[PDB]
Amino acid sequence: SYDSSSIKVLKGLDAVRKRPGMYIGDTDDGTGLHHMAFEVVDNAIDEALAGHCKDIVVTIHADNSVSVTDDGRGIPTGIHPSEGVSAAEVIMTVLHAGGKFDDNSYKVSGGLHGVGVSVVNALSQKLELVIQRDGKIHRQIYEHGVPQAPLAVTGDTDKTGTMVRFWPSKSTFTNVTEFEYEILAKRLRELSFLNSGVSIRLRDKRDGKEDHFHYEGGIKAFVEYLNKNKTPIHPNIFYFSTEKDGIGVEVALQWNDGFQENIYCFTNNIPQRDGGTHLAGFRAAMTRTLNAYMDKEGYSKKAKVSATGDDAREGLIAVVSVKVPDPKFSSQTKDKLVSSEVKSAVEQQMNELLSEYLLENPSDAKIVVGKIIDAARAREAARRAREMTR
Amino acid sequence: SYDSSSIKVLKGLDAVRKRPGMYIGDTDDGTGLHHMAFEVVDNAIDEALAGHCKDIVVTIHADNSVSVTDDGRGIPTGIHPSEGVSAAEVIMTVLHAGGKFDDNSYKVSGGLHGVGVSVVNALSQKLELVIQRDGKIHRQIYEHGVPQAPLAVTGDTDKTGTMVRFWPSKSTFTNVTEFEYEILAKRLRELSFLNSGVSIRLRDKRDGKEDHFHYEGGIKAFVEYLNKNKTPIHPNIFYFSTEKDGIGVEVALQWNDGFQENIYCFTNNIPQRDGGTHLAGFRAAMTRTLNAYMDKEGYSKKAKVSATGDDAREGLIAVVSVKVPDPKFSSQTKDKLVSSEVKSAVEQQMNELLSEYLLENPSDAKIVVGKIIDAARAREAARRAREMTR
Ligand SMILES: Nc1ncnc2c1ncn2[C@@H]1O[C@H](COP(=O)(O)OP(=O)(O)OP(=O)(O)O)[C@@H](O)[C@H]1O
Ligand SMILES: Nc1ncnc2c1ncn2[C@@H]1O[C@H](COP(=O)(O)OP(=O)(O)OP(=O)(O)O)[C@@H](O)[C@H]1O
Ligand SMILES: [Cl-]
Ligand SMILES: [Cl-]
Repeated sequence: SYDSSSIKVLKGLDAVRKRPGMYIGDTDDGTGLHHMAFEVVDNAIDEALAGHCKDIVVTIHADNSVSVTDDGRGIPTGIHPSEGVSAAEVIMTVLHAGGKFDDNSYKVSGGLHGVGVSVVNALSQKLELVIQRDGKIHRQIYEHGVPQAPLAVTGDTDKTGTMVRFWPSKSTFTNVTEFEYEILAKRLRELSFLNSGVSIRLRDKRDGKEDHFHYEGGIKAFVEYLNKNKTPIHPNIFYFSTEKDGIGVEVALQWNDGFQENIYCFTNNIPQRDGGTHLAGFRAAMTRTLNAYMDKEGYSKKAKVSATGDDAREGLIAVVSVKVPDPKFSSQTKDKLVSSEVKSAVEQQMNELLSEYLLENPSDAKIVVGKIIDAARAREAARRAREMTR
Repeated sequence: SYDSSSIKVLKGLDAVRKRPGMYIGDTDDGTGLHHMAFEVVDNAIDEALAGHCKDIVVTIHADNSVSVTDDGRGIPTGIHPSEGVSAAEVIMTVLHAGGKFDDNSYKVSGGLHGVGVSVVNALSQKLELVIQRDGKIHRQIYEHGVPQAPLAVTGDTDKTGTMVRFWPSKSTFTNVTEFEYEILAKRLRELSFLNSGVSIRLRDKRDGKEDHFHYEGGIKAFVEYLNKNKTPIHPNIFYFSTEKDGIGVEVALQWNDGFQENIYCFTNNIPQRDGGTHLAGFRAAMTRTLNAYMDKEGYSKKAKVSATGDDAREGLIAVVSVKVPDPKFSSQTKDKLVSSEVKSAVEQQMNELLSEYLLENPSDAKIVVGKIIDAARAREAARRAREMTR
């Protein structure tokens, strides 16, 4: 019964169709379905990070396919010297294949696994690829990840870029099978905030809805946008952008009247829903700096006796965006940043620049200290009241 | 600059060494390092789920290597008809290779990707494999995932099983590089609770510390163990074990005096730290059943006016353990169960059996209702007290 013949080797993209949970995620609640679009978008954003793409158009078609057009360099079209087919076909049909295993093509990229669009292809009943590169238009069609013919020159062009349109496999995706405008818009808005000078257009051909994301203000405007329907309690958004020992750190924050903590973390524009070394550095610095400031200004009595890290973060909105040549995550999902050097990179910058901010904006600083004290008092009233019910 | 020659294909286990975050996880905080041991253990547990292994020995050696010995069937030793080397070498050296892509060798298995021990091998500067199978002892040594010679017969035996000892690569693992007794013990204890009749031994050859996990009581004893140092508020642990439409559902729960909710979810013995369809079914049923009971017993006035799902779960300890022929997760980490059929499987069983439990144990039922009401009152006192500080 259990012998050498029980041992099965999945080849090509078969492994992706066998276990889509491993590659695209939840194939049932819609998160995976939208992640098919995000893999293609993230590849275009990487062209932008590299300085080669200023213009991205995402289109929800009336047949529930999605296309992503960029004006970046184009997916390489040349025959791959080892694989014997176009570099484009290698990218589409081979796991762990791409230009983000070194710093030669992208200095900084959210991509690192070499599986993103090979996974989109595998789980798409159809993919259309159109490449503008080296004065030529290249076209290729895939069905369930199988190329219908070699990548072929169809025209001349003086432009560069990539168009991928994919029809998600109805065999793979279940329950939530239709693209939701607002799920795509949330991520493209945030990418606009993170990539000033990149025009991102979202077009819905089902109902003619259109958006053009080209936000003024970067992550400063991002924090203003996030605090819109909260009541910001101080007018000076804390902001900085630094680069040291090859690490980009960009931070913006502002407190509001509410009781939530919302710190949005990013590595090469990829969100970390479970934080990591950038959040850990941000937190250490915020605590050290606020505690140092409160001690120096004599306000420490409450902070010294009770006020803690948690109560600093009550009503906090912040964006922490880092640029890392070779990031490490805790998993394939890239939801937690592991790169240990990023923690001191964020921590030393925040320590210096948040200290300066509090000296340069004493009105803001007194309001934030007020906020910290009020959050401690509420926390202690609540603990006391739970005890009294017993 | 950016052309077909920029496109690199990682072959064999190179992809695992290039991006260990994708395969083993955090290579810096120790979680990944311990996960190397858990991949090998989980493979032995799968032999147990299949009915073929009653005995597992995990050993921390004084050189910081780890071995896992099972008395299961043995890794197949026969030449693989396609790959041309031993099935064992295929398992060790090929991603997406194994016997858990169908229900022929394991009816139910935590394994499903075919990468677990191929990843351990890749990130081990040395791995020793010893297989007892078909009356023969088979031995093979790997260095950095490269076999030093073909799997070779070295002896006769009337026994079956697998021994893997691995020396983690000092190039891959950083900061936390030493195995922690207690991290391994926590998981082997829980596996003992989940697998009655499987003897699990943990041996530390650094200090001679030994444990033998062969717990009496299954997940009932698991819940008793978890409530030890809390104050259980009712003596009748709710418990059931069912099998319907090919899904095993096993639940045990008991309330304590504390304010935490702790629901430990498992699929084929793999933990879901982020829950999924089993937790969602458990929650729906618990809410429907408690609400139905409170309404019928007339206690509903508080529950109807205020008491909510959250306050049911305050002071709750529970274990939800499901057995699923072909599970689907939201990611490679297997931390969230996606299989949608599991939600109604857990929900219908809990609805019926928790209803019966509350009718059959009216003293417990009145205490749990008391608990639910008290948690609402504390929640409302706390909200009120936060408002009054403003
Ligand atoms: N829009 C694009 N323009 C140019 N090159 C692209 C584009 N999309 C993909 N590529 C190339 O194809 C390669 C493979 O992309 P794929 O998404 O499969 O993996 P990756 O982006 O390298 O990593 P990840 O799996 O983390 O996304 C990229 O590394 C890049 O070299
Ligand atoms: N201790 C063992 N005894 C018997 N067969 C084993 C043992 N360990 C591994 N195998 C075999 O080797 C195969 C490959 O194991 P591996 O851990 O690489 O992947 P998997 O267990 O199939 O899935 P996953 O990647 O989710 O762990 C298993 O499917 C099984 O057939
Ligand atoms: Cl065999
Ligand atoms: Cl090229």
